[PDB]
Amino acid sequence: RFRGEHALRRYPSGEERCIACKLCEAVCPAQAITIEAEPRADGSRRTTRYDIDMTKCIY
Amino acid sequence: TSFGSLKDEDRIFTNLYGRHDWRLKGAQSRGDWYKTKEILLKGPDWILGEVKTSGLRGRGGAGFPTGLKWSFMNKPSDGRPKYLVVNADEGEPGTCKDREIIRHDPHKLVEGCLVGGRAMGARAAYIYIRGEFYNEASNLQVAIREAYEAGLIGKNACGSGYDFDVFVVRGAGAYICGEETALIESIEGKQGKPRLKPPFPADVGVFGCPTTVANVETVAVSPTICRRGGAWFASFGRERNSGTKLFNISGHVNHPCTVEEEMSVPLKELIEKHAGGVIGGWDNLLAVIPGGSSTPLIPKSVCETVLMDFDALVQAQTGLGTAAVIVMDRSTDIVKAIARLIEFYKHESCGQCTPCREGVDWMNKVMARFVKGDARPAEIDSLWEISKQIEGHTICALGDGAAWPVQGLIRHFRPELEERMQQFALQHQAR
Amino acid sequence: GAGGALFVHRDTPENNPDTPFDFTPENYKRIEAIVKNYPEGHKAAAVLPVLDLAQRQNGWLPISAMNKVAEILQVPPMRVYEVATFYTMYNRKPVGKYHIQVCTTTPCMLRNSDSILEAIQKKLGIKVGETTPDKLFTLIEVECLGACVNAPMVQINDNYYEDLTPKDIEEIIDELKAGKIPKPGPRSGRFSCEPAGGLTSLTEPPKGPGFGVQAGL
Amino acid sequence: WSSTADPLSNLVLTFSTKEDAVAFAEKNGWSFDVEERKVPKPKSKSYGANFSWNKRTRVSTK
Amino acid sequence: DNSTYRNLQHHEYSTYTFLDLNVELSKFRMPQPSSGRQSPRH
Amino acid sequence: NLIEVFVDGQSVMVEPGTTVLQACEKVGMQIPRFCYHERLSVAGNCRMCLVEIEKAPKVVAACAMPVMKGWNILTNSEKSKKAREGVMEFLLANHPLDCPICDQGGECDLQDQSMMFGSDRSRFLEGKRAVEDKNIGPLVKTIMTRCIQCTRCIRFASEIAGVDDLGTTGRGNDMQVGTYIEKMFMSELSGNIIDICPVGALTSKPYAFTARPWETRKTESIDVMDAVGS
Ligand SMILES: Cc1cc2nc3c(=O)[nH]c(=O)nc-3n(C[C@H](O)[C@H](O)[C@H](O)COP(=O)(O)O)c2cc1C
Ligand code: SF4
Ligand code: SF4
Ligand code: SF4
Ligand code: SF4
Ligand code: FES
Ligand code: FES
Ligand SMILES: [Mg+2]
Repeated sequence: RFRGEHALRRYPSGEERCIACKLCEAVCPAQAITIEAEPRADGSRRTTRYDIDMTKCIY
Repeated sequence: TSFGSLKDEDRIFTNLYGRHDWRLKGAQSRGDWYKTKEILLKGPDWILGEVKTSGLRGRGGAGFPTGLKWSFMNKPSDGRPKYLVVNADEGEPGTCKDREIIRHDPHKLVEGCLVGGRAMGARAAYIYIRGEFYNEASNLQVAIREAYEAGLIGKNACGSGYDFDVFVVRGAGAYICGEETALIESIEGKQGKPRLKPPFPADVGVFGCPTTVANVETVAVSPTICRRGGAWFASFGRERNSGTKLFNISGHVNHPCTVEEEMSVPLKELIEKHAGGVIGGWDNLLAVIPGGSSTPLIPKSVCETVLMDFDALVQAQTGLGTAAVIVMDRSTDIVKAIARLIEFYKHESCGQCTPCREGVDWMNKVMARFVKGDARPAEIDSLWEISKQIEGHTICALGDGAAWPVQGLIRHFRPELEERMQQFALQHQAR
Repeated sequence: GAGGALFVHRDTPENNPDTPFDFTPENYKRIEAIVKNYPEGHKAAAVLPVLDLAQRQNGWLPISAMNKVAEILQVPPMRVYEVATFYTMYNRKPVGKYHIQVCTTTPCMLRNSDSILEAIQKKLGIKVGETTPDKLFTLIEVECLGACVNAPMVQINDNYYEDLTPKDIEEIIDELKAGKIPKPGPRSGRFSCEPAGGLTSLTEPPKGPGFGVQAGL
Repeated sequence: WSSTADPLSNLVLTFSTKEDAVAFAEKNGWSFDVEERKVPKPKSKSYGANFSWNKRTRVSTK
Repeated sequence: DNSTYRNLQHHEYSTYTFLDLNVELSKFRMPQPSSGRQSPRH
Repeated sequence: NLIEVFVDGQSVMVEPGTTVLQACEKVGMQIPRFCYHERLSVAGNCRMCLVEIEKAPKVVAACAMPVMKGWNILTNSEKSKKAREGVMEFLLANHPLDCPICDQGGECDLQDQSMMFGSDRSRFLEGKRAVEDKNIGPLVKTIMTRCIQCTRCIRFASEIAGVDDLGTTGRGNDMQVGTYIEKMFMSELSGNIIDICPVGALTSKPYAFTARPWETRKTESIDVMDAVGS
């Protein structure tokens, strides 16, 4: 259960799991997540910018 | 007092079974088209009073006072046409009385349409007949043509100065369009989905005009009541349940048939007399559905002493419905039969409103799992709750009628469901 | 139970807006007779009869036929499509010469209706929703057809064949494929809904006019 | 990222009355522009109008 | 006689029997009422 | 003249022909709704606005039921709450789990009314329904598995835009809203179907996936594209 450095995971097929739903951005107490998204070349709902400020995050 | 053993001299629907000529000459040989001009001269108020005294109730499902409905439509004109719509979309699984009336007593039907139109002050009568009954519709058209040629309908009908038109509208296959407001919508060339009340059809009906929707049997027995009294009709039956009724006995019975009897004949005597009884005897009876798929089922204990009557079946947590008696013997899968009924209601659902649409699909899936036992005993109460959520929250009565058989099955055969679930659990855990 | 038929239209060479369809002059006379059965300003009420007539003439309802009906009645093609997809008696897909429709509801299921369906499937060598290779027979299941007391029964081009047994339905199929038209009605010796054993009612001649006429009436 | 130099960018205050808001703004010294409240006007809804005999309100579908 | 089925006229009907009968009935009809407009879309 | 009705025991004078929903609006109560739009006609099919009258044993559709003289409307009664919970249960039972990938997201009426009037748990143990997506042009993106068959777009299309190319095809649970053919719903008033659709069935294609309702700041301005001054 230890929480340390952040990471973005992938599906076993290699596709990114994130669907640009911004729930993490909405729920972040420190407002350390910045998300900007647009449809991908194949029409998938995927992120273009996903930033985390580790000097602002409270882990 | 006891009821039953109706006499042929008192049976309204003569020429049933089609053993005599159904043409205009054959009908006129019987009492059809007799003193109809005198009835029309007596006029609307007298006919409405006669119907109210006879105490006739609706023969096409829900039992409402036909005199009361026609009095509702007896309001003064406001510059709009007036229509009587005769419902002949006999989509109820078990009902054939309207088919027999149309195919064998078309002139009785036409005379009843004329009398009802005069009573309501209606210019036209649209007989909406279901599309599968092509030969019945053709016979009805032949009878209407004969009536027009003889002058019994049209302008100055029966030489009384009252203009009246009779049209036949053939629908497509839609048990939902059998319903009155859906019937009206289907006549207007639309999809045929039920309307909301208010406005009631007596105020805004087909084409936006005052219309009254009446059943084939009701309109067909109207002129017999007019020619006769209605003290007689009240004498046949109980105090608030008067007249004769057409019962279609079908299922696991020796002689499936359609018969006419009194409105309070006991079910056991009816089955044992007019149909030859259950195939394996009365001790082999399992359940009886007395009013088609819409009404719930009753077990043998209730069927032993019960009268085929509106109030009598209401007190038995059932309804008379269309007096369609489906018999199931001990060697049948009651769960599978009720599941087939629920699947029928799923297919015959207009899909307009959320409770019936989604809930009937949900109940179909639940029953399909139940018939093989792939469920848990805690799901029976869930099915009961969702059936109660469907009932009373829908636009039309199809949603209510799709939950009553489920409620009856859960109420009278819960041990069967639990035993099947236990058997399935034993079978699967053995792997 | 899924219907298996889609409610969307994909243009195909055999079914497209350019598919030729037009009513014959006799059918135009029939249409003009049907239209004036309804009040003026309510021509849209004839959509169902006109669509039924088009289906009777053509054998099924192409999108071009729906468009022609919409043009004739001056109603939106979307409304015509709604009607056609809602009502199940309209064939939006080509069907065989004979459209067998076996009732499979509970009043018919209590009697051996599954036997009738199985006999039909064995006789024709087709499934429950397919068509014979020679485009002669189509087989479907349907709900109650209103002939419950004569169960089991099938409908073949608006003709009821009632009180059927597997042998009877096989004979009917053989007669149909030979070229003849079998006589509709019960096949168990009955003529109508009367009980098979014998008439328990209406055994005496009907009374004539003015039997129990009220005093004043 | 999105930078700013306006301290009062995210400052939104809630008042129960236009008069209260005006008084607060006046006593704090800022300029103010007031927008009158817009409430929807009453509408006559009738389900029976969808099936009119001679009017255009009749619906072609449900 | 009550032993013969008299409804045998229906083993002759064809595809257009109903519509032909409807066409025949057109002569006996009566003028239909009008709404004052050609269509609700007018 | 005005007739007197009662909402939760509070008297209110309403003009004849006023519906239960409008009477509750006058007294300050907003009855939940999915198919009722004040600018469109009355449909009365979503069944979400069912309320209980004090002496009537049957719930009535508030959006379509005119009030009578001396009617007491119990908006927050047990029967009304149970009816709302049942209707919400049906809607969510057939709805798909697409909220994170749905542009409606945090501004969905199904979500808000589920959180305020529906239950917090699901008894649906069966399979859900999947519907083929249509194509009605480069402006409106249709994911019709999320449609709740409320017929707002059909009524809007016909009545407002004068275009009658939308409708319902089929019947039963398989009833689908669409054109039935590959026809583009192209009109000068086409984005309003994006607005009035209570669910994510119809969404803006240019705006797809870009943002979420809680992030955006709203600035009230006027339109300069034409001379109407919208
Ligand atoms: C042939 C027939 C089929 C009917 N089917 C339905 C149905 O599917 N659903 C329903 O709610 N009512 C159904 N009804 C009842 C009608 O809604 C309505 O109550 C009836 O036609 C009125 O006739 P009555 O006054 O003679 O009873 C049916 C009635 C008839 C005659
Ligand atoms: S936006 Fe955040 S919460 Fe949503 S899928 Fe991506 S990482 Fe997960
Ligand atoms: S209860 Fe069912 S059949 Fe009746 S209006 Fe609602 S969806 Fe249609
Ligand atoms: S329409 Fe609403 S409830 Fe449905 S997936 Fe989108 S946000 Fe969720
Ligand atoms: S697409 Fe949207 S507006 Fe149209 S019926 Fe479906 S939920 Fe309603
Ligand atoms: S149940 Fe088969 S004809 Fe009625
Ligand atoms: S808001 Fe009234 S039924 Fe939909
Ligand atoms: Mg939307």
